[PDB]
Amino acid sequence: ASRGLAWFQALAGSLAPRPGDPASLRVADAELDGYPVRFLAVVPDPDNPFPRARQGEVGLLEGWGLAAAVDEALEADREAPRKRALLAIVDVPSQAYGRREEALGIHQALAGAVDAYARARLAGHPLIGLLVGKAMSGAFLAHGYQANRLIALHDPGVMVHAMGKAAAARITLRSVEELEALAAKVPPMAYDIDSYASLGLLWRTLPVETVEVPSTADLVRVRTCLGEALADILGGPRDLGGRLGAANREASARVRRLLREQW
Amino acid sequence: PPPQWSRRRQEKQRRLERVRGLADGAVLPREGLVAALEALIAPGDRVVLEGNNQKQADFLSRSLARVDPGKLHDLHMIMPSVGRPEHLDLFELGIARKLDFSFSGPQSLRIGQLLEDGLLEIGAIHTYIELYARLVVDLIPNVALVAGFVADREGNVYTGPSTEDTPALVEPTAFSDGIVIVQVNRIVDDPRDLPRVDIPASWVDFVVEADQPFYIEPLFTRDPRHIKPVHVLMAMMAIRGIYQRHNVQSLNHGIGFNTAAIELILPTYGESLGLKGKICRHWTLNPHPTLIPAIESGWVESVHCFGTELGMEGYIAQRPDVFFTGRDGSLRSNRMFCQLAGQYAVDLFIGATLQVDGDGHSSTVTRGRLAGFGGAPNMGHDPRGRRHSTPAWLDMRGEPEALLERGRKLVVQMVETFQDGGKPTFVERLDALEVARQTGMPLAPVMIYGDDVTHVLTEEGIAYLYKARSLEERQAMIAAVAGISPIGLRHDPRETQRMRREGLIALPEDLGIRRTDASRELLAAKSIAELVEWSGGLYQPPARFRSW
Amino acid sequence: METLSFEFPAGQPGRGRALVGCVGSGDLEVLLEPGQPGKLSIQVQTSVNGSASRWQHLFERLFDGQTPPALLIDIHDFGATPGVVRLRLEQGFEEIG
Amino acid sequence: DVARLLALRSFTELGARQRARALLDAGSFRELLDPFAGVQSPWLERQGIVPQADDGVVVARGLLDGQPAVLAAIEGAFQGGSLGEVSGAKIAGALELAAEDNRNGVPTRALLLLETGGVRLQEANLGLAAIAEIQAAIVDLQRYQPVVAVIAGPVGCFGGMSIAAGLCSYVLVTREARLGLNGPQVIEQEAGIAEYDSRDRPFIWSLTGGEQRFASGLADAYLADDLDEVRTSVLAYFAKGLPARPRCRRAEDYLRRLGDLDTAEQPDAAGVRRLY
Ligand SMILES: CC(C)(COP(=O)(O)OP(=O)(O)OC[C@H]1O[C@@H](n2cnc3c(N)ncnc32)[C@H](O)[C@@H]1OP(=O)(O)O)[C@@H](O)C(=O)NCCC(=O)NCCS
Ligand SMILES: [Cl-]
Repeated sequence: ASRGLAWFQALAGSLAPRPGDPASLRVADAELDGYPVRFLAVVPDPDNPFPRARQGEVGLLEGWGLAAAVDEALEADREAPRKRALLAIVDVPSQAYGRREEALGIHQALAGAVDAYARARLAGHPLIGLLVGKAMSGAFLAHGYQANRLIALHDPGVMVHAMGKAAAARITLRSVEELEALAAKVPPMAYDIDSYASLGLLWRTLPVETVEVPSTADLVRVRTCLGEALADILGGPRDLGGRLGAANREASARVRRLLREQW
Repeated sequence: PPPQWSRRRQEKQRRLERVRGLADGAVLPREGLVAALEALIAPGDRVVLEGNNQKQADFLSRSLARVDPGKLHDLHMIMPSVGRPEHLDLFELGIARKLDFSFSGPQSLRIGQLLEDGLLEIGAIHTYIELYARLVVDLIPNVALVAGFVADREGNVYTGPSTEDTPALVEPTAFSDGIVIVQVNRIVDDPRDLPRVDIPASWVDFVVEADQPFYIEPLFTRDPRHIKPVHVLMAMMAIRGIYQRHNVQSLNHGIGFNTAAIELILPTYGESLGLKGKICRHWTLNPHPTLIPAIESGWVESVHCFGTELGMEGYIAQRPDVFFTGRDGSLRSNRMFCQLAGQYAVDLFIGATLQVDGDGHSSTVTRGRLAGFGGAPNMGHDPRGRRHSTPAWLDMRGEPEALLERGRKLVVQMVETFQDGGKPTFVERLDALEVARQTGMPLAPVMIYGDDVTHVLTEEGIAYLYKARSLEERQAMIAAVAGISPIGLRHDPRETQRMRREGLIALPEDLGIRRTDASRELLAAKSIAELVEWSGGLYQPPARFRSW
Repeated sequence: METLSFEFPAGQPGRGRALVGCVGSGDLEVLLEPGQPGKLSIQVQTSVNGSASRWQHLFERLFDGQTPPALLIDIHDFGATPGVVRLRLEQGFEEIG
Repeated sequence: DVARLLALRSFTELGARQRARALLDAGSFRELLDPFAGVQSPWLERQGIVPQADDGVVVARGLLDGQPAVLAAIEGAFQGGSLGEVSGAKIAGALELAAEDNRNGVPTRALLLLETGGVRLQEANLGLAAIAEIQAAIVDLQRYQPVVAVIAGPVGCFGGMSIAAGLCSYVLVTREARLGLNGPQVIEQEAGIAEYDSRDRPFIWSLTGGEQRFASGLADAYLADDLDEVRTSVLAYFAKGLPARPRCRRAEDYLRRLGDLDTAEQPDAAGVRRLY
């Protein structure tokens, strides 16, 4: 039904949704080289109470639902010897776009998600974001961008951005033609994963044999990668400082530096 | 002037009559020299022998080796530099037994060996100005064996561009009833043919027309051909990460290709930052040929010199506004006076080195090789006696309106993570420690102490140690720029961003320096020949560096 | 002299070729060609013996948190310092883009 | 009366730098990375867009009742208050440094004046990365001090920063301010003119207005647009400290209430106040 769903069942075994989670969520605990791992993924739910959230969007339920599952695991390992890692399989086309959604405070729903993941990361839980499909705007802020490390599959279906070129062109006052034009000259404007990589926001990109449904070869390279990523995280700084190494984020780093000088 | 209170005067007097026949006046016969040396020197005398960084009293130095080891034994050699072979020959022949030196040239594997055989005994490794200072306290000298260019029959010596350590080696000897012998290239019968008097005749006891001009070493001259792009990468970080970030107005450059790199990319990389005249206006430096384009580009206002680099004399006479020249037109170097300035009057020192441990301790002393310290310890330390404020000096203060917190001299240690021979520079223990145990050295021979270093500069980046709150934090900073050396392998990379942001370290990226931008194309002069034509034919490189 | 072989997880094959440096004492030569996707295969011939562990660290650091293009890198080293080496690898990698 | 009308002292009538100086204690204002630093957007000139010297954000130190504080005000006039690479890093990096002040004994407060259109689509991925770091630093900081978000309008607060608004301990709003995830046009665009009307201004405020958001608990204070009254409420909320249990950790209550609602039909302004 979506690359997220395909990749969740392939990495977690459990493909049916837990009871208690919205049908749009997919949670499942498991192990990854003897390390406790909870897999989270947002997938489509063509029978979602909200119509504007039936193609995998991260809407009201998906938002709070994520805040639920993470806070669940947060208090479990409140005591545990080893805080369990959270692996976010990211593949969400967008935020839910709709009246129902805005009226009920969808911005607040996704804030519950961000708060959860963030508090988890801060506590010692290792987050890892696996970009297997689309990762857009608010949806990705909620489900993914609190990660200690980001991993994307190298593939044309994997895209990162904040708005569809239709809407972006409108707000901005440009044609879809000049965006795609500009998107080659301005890496932060581009949708492809190569341009994202140049922002040095990815800890690793890894190409695959069959992105739609991982092959036993793929799933082992991906599983190995997560293992390596998880070890890099453990025992180290928990902040997002690792996302400042790239030359295209030169300025982000310079601002933080100047800030401290004048602080 | 009573007997019991003038015993070293009557001893000098006894010595001058055992050559009264052999010498007429102050002039000594070139082919009866070794005879005189056996008469003027006594066994056990403290002898100062000119082995300067450049000027060598090679004739005296050789004649003293062909002395009879039965008439002269247990001599105490005091030499600022031990470069020449005749020098360490004095010890194997049994003429000399103790040595007090500062700079050990190539002779480093030898001195170590001769010491281990019980033929040579070392007092300590000094730093020039320290060793001079001793000559009027601990080590008052008996004989001085120095060198100049011209001398009249009266005793006046013209040391010229090569004055160097002479005025400091001679004075404590002449005025303590000791004996001063100066070899010259030429005696003039008419004294008005002496372009200048550098040493008055009343300090000199005898002059000798040498068998050939005194040997001059181009100790500091560096062939810009050998400057690799890694050197040019550190040179850029020095100029933007240090000279510019602290507004260094005056400085000294330690010997080495590393600082030659800096000198040569000032009129290009320095220019591209519009820094001409904004930094490095005043120098306490040898007249480095690699500095020539920086002079011509109009960066350098003043230069006071320790000595002279062979071949630079003519260039310098043509630049009286920059260098310190006599009324005769030629340079007047003064290693004592320059060294003093390099400590008290200059904003920064920057130099290379052979080893550093995790604490920042630096040294040139390595397994069985007793290298010297040269001028590094004098300029590689925060001069605690200084009070005069200067822009850069003050920038080092943590809390700038604490009136009791004093400033610090910028002390930069500029080195690649690896010595070329696949040895790492930053090691767990200094070799110097083990060399100390096996020499009865009371404390390990460290050239520059870790607590004295303010900047550690590497092809990896800059560590601003002057900001270290604790020793543990200092060690953290060193390892961050230490590469894949055993010290640098202590560093955990996830910690780098923190250290960068906090401004503890600076990567070349942090300075606006793309690493791959480092090429020889930044070198103002690409060869010795190109150095000659910035100088417009005036620089006459010594045969060693000529390709024509 | 000894011959060392390495391998690293990488991305899509790089776009062109590149040559940097020369096998003179103290310098090294680096050949960069596009390679098999997912793999970066390095081959090192060095004049320095038992440096293998040293080359390992150099490379791990170079590729830490930055996935390289899938290339075949042939290095010929005549005793260049890890500093010089690192520099030429970056020259080489810059030219490949 | 008329003297009162002639003496109004509107808050929204001030620009970012004016608001900042106006709230921070008299005389403590000290701007960091000011327009003379010339730390501007590296991505705009190449696209033929004129850049602003401070990239549309005013970040300044100072006091809030003699308590050390940092303030980030977004300027709505510039690119609608859109955050870009430099814009974002001014805010995130400031919250990050406030947090490190709490860990070193200094009880620094973070006051955010949000007048933003979310990610600057002309810097899309670099501004969105920034907001994630803004969010992360907001959470990290609210383990020590509350973050007060002030949304006064005119632009309001949309996109990624509406999610950052959510994360905040207290959210003070005026009547003119809106707080939504997606801007009215964007929804109309993606979902159809029937699902949401970008031209229907009274409708847009009826669901996402400052009044509506306060009457439904998605906001903590419903301020009038007066300079003094806003400062007063700001100072007051910082003084209450961290909230017992903030909207973010109420994940199951809302999930419960949403479960109750009959989603089969379009909720209205009032329908939403009832469901909470
Ligand atoms: C913010 C918003 C609701 C305000 O609209 P409004 O009150 O009618 O005011 P306007 O539409 O006149 O906006 C004025 C300016 O803001 C700019 N702007 C708003 N959001 C922007 C964005 N995300 N990126 C770039 N520019 C933006 C507009 O381009 C416009 O440009 P102009 O000053 O040159 O005329 C509206 O601009 C909007 O819908 N923004 C989209 C926010 C969003 O959904 N974010 C997605 C990214 S995470
Ligand atoms: Cl010197």
